[PDB]
Amino acid sequence: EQEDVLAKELEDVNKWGLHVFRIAELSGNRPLTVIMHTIFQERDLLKTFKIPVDTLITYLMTLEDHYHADVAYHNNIHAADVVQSTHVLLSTPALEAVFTDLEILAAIFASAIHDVDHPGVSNQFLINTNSELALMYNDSSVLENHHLAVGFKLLQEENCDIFQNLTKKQRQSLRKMVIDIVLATDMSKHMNLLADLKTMVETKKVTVLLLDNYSDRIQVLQNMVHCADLSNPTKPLQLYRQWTDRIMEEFFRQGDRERERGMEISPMCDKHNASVEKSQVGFIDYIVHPLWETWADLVHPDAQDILDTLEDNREWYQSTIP
Ligand SMILES: CCn1nc(-c2ccccc2)c(C(C)=O)c(Nc2ccc(C(=O)O)cc2)c1=O
Ligand SMILES: [Mg+2]
Ligand SMILES: [Zn+2]
Repeated sequence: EQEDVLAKELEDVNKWGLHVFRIAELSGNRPLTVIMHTIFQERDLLKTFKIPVDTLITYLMTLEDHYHADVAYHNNIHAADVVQSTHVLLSTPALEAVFTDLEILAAIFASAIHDVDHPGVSNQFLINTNSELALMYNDSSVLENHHLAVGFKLLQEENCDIFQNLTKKQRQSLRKMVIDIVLATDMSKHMNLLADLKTMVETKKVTVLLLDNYSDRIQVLQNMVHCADLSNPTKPLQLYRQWTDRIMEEFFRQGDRERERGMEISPMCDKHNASVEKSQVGFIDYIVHPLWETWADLVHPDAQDILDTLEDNREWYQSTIP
């Protein structure tokens, strides 16, 4: 009877503001797994890419296992969330039939792994602490590079290769795409990504959106997953505040070590100069709203509803200030 109620909630997989935490619990902490499975089913991807179902579950389960249950934000639930968000984003009327099946798969898949094996501290933290990871990747997109490496390496476990029936050309192309996307989730590439998104809205054409070259398509996709990645101030409030509590719990833990090692405690990593609300408003006025406002223009007027809520949410966090 608890698979019934989970089935009931999964009917919302096409809606923005899906109850993803309820889904987490109602599935035995298998949100990324059930949610990926429902999306592939809904989009017919198993049939299109001849992915055996046995193979699909194994893989998602192993992937999901490689999210850390003990980091509050960058876990399987967040992974589940971005995935589902990108999926809805994919479906916006203004993108109808712009993207191939294989382009679609990359964006969903990449969303699925974009933070796999995240340790719960930031790139900058890992660079500062001369960490084993940061030494590996020469201080450059340290974590993103990592999530990709892990996401790809898992395909190699017994009965995990969900790409086995793609052609060689298909595999090359999807590998590149997934790499180009996950790497674009590095928060220091934000300003440049967005500036590029702004030129594209500046010189866009319609028919529905028109793009005739890899580099225009991959950009849109990268920004789409960036949006999904940075999509939680745009969900209904009860959801977004839980996400805040969480990332904040993760940061405070970082700064407990940042203050412990004795570096200068990051900005907004100090549980004693917590300005949580002030920091969402700022995060929205300078990062999230500029971003979404822009995406909403590319797909005018499909994202209108998402942008409204965003502004209801901000106007709420502000109400909590003085
Ligand atoms: C709950 C919503 N929220 N809030 C903040 C936010 C928090 C405090 C101050 C300023 C911003 C952040 C941040 C810090 O950027 C969110 N997401 C992130 C995305 C990417 C990275 C990254 O290291 O690559 C980190 C976090 C976020 O989801
Ligand atoms: Mg990330
Ligand atoms: Zn993320």
